[PDB]
Amino acid sequence: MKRFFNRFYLDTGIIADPSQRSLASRVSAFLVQGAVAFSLLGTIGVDTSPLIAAAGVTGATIGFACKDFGTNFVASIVLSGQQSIRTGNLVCIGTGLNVVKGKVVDWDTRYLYLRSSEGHLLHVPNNMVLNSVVTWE
Amino acid sequence: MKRFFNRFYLDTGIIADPSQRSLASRVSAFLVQGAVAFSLLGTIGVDTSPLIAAAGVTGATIGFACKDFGTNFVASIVLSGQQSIRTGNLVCIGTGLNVVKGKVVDWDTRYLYLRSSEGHLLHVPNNMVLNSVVTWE
Amino acid sequence: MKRFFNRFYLDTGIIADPSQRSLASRVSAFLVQGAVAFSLLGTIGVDTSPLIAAAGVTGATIGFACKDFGTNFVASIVLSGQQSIRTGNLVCIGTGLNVVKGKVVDWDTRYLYLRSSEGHLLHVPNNMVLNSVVTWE
Amino acid sequence: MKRFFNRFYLDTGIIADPSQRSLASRVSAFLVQGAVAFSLLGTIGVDTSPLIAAAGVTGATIGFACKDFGTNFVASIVLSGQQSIRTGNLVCIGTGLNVVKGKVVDWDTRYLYLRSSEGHLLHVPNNMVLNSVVTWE
Amino acid sequence: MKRFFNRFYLDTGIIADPSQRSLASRVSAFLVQGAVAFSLLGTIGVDTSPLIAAAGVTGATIGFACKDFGTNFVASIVLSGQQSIRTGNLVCIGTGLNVVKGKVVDWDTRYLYLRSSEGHLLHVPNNMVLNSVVTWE
Amino acid sequence: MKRFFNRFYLDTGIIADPSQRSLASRVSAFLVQGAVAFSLLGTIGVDTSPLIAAAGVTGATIGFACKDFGTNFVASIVLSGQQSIRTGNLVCIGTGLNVVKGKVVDWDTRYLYLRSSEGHLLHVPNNMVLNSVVTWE
Amino acid sequence: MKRFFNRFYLDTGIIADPSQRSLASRVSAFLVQGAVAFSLLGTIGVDTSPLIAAAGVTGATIGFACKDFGTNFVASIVLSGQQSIRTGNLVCIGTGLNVVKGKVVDWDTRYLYLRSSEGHLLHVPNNMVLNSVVTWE
Repeated sequence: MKRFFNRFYLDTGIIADPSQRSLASRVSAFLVQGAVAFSLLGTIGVDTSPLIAAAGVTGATIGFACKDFGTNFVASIVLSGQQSIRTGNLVCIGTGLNVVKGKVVDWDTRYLYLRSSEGHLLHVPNNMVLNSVVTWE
Repeated sequence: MKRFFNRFYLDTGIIADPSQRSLASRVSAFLVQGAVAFSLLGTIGVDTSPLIAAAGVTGATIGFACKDFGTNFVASIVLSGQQSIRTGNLVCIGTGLNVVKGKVVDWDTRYLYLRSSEGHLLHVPNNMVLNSVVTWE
Repeated sequence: MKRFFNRFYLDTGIIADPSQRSLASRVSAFLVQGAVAFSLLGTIGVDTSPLIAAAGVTGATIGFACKDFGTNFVASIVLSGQQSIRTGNLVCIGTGLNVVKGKVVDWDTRYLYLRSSEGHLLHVPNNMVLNSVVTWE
Repeated sequence: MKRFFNRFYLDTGIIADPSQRSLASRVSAFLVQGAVAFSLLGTIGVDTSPLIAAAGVTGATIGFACKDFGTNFVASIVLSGQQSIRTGNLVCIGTGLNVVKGKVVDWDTRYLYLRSSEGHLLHVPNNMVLNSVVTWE
Repeated sequence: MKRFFNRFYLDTGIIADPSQRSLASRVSAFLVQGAVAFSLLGTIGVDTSPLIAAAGVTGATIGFACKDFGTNFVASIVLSGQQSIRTGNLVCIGTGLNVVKGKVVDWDTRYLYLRSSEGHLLHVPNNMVLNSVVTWE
Repeated sequence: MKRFFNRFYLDTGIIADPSQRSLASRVSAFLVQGAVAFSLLGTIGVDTSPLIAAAGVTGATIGFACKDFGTNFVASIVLSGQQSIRTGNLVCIGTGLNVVKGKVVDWDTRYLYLRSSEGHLLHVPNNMVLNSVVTWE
Repeated sequence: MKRFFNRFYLDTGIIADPSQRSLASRVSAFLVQGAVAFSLLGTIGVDTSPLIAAAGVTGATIGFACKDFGTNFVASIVLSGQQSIRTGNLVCIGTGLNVVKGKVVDWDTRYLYLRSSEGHLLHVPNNMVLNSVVTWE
């Protein structure tokens, strides 16, 4: 199932990094196999309610802890092909005092990289770029 | 079921982009078929509680990760036909220091495009336009 | 059931726009019929748990995506007959830097329209009007 | 049951407006009768799970949409008999730039009315009055 | 059970006002009796699922509406015996522009009362006092 | 079970105050005994669903009301042994206008005590210290 | 199971501190053993619903109390190998008035340590570093 999940992720373009793709495929295959095993165990008579409750609590806690990571990942997925965030573009994110200006040099799954006028590297989170006023110059 | 969902989305006007319409139709058809298959499996005696719990946890996590995307999409759906956000209109979004001014050039499902006095392109999120004071001039 | 829901909405005054009333009546009739059909299917032995879980997840996601729309609609419903927001009244919403001033020209289910001293049209969301200090002059 | 709910609301002082009291009594009687009918239907064998799920989803959505209305109503209920918010009192709500000053002229279930030095009428929400620094002069 | 709940509340010091103690005892006794009655009804065969769902929805809505009241009550309970908030003490709550200064004159279950240099009475919510920088002078 | 819970809390270092330790041990023993009694009652045939629903609603409301207290307690637990917050250290919490400066004199489970240059005592909540920029001098 | 969990945590790199690794292994082994014991008890006929409800409520309350700790831990896990946060690097976190500048001296699982121009030690939370504009110089 790992190969199937890797193929699905590669085809859909959700995940592009090979290491991240392998990790996600392993995790998804393990989760699906565990769910199938729990269903099979519950079919024959074993009470799966405590196991389901514990697994659900652990999964909810883990997903709530990784909220920012997930949000940044989704923002990076959505913003792809924006036609305004490209290499060499002079973009400006923010309005008012909280303003960020620079030239796009690289894009990541967690940060958007800009080069300032003084040569500094600016790490703008993708979630910040999503919920802000991007100014293309 | 893909054709039925595509027809429903096209008729209701919820989704207009053909690629987005096809993707949404495929996803909805797959989800409905999976729910029907799970119900059929649970009818004959298979314990579907672990599968339901896992699918619900995954769906909740995915929907919570795409919160901003969904909010922007809904805002773009609602704001359609505003009679104030039209091509060539001089609108101004915001009050105080966080102010954005320009002329509407194009509308998207994720951003509202304005042209500044200096010629810059402003990408205002639809969610920002919804919960703000739009000033038509 | 569509006619019954339309009559109920018209009598209670919750919805006034005929197009919105027809859409809401259709949606409510479809939802009630679907719930009745699911109950009937579950009576005869079909396991309705996966269908209920899927429908609940979809409904929760849709309702959470339309949070701002629902809030604005409820605010417009509540603020009706305020005796202070009337045509020709000089109202002022907000305190401090985030201040909005104008004369009320029209009311909508999504925006409150004011005319500035310079002639601009101000679109103040109803949710903003609810949770703010309205200053009648 | 409408008369019983009206008597309970009048005696407890939760609701004072006769129209609001009648509406709340009707709604509560209808809800209790519906719950009793659903329990009776489920006793004889009818699967009430889809109906319960649909009713719960609708009630949760409605209650979440009316969050601000409910909060203001509860604040108005709690603040009653404050001994500081009385007719003719010179109160001041807020600290810093977001300050509101005036003389109390009337109290409502949604707004607190103050008269400014220039004669303007200030509509301060009860929720704002609850979570703020009231300054009695 | 009303007397038992009154004794428990008085001994634990959670509630000190006799009227509030009587109201809380009545409410708790009614709730416990209702839960016992529902359990007894469900034992003999009556389907209690709709009643439980309705009661839970109503209780959740009521508890969410009284969020600020509950938070202030808990803050007043916790802050008791602070050794810094005493009669005649010159305390200062807040940092920056949102600053409040005065001498403590009285304590309530909803507000903390201070006397300003000009003689004004300041009503500082207990929740504000909890999540702020108290400056004892 | 009270002695067992007291020993566990003392060994793990979660709770250090003897009065708080005794109260927590009593509460935990009562809760565990109640859960065991409810399970035993449900084994013999008594429908425990209404009792479970009522207890869960009450516990959720209580835990949500004590959110700030719990957060401060957890922050005090985590920050222990920081090697930067010690007696006599000149620390500075905050950035910008909301800045607090002083010398650490004492630590509590609810506040962090600092002595200002003018001799005032500053009560900084532990939750504030956790989510802020501490500046050791 | 403690050794298995320790090996898993060490191999995945989620936890690096040996004391934290041992504590997490003990906690995970205890939780899994408890879930298995509850499932076994529920298989033979014992009603595990009250125990599951109590354990779930306690776990939810504990996880919600440790929200900031979990968020900081996840941020520290994610930010590892940033290639911009290294020893001796001159980084600047924040935009506007809330700005922090210094040279990285050490990294922790709860704070990021910077040395100011005046020699002060700055404790920047990892969650703050995640959701901010890092400026590498």
